[PDB]
Amino acid sequence: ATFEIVNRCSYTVWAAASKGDAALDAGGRQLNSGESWTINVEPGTNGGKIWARTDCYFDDSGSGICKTGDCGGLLRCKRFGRPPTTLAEFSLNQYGKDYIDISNIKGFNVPMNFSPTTRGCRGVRCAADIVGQCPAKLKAPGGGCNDACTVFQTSEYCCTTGKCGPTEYSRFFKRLCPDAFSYVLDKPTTVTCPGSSNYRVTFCPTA
Repeated sequence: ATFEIVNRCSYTVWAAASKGDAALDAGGRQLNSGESWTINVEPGTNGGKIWARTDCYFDDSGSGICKTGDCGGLLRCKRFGRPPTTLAEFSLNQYGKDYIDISNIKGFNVPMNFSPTTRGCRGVRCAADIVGQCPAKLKAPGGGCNDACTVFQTSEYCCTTGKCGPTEYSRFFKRLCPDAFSYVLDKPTTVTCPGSSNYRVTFCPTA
């Protein structure tokens, strides 16, 4: 499947694409404001994620650091990034279907729209000003708004026992972005699409 990744933000982001144990396509690249980056993702890919990283510095060997979403210091991500990271999540060709969502379970850094460019399903969006509204205890100095699990490391916020409820903190993400996962056991906002659909991820889809 084909994903076009478009930076509509006024600032540069460093896109990243990974399935956790391996890069998807090149795994990462710089996107200046307006740039689009087309990647191919193998059919049957399970647990793929795309995210933006902000304020990165990389040397000529692709090694460095980002203030949000850093994946162990690499331009080309093999692993998932450090929170806070708004996440586009997908599992492809799973019994004839594609499954897509946006998640705030690992916090939020950049607003995002995740839409099919082919027929037969709707997209999802989390485009509210979560960083500006972020509760004081969840603010990340680097920028971004952390999830409560990352900050506090409790069983309730992390849903370690497989039973947990919504919290003051998850309700904040949910009030601003009803279409994104706000905690591990949130009512699913997954969208089912035809197997082998193609997609566009747009950073800062509004402004």
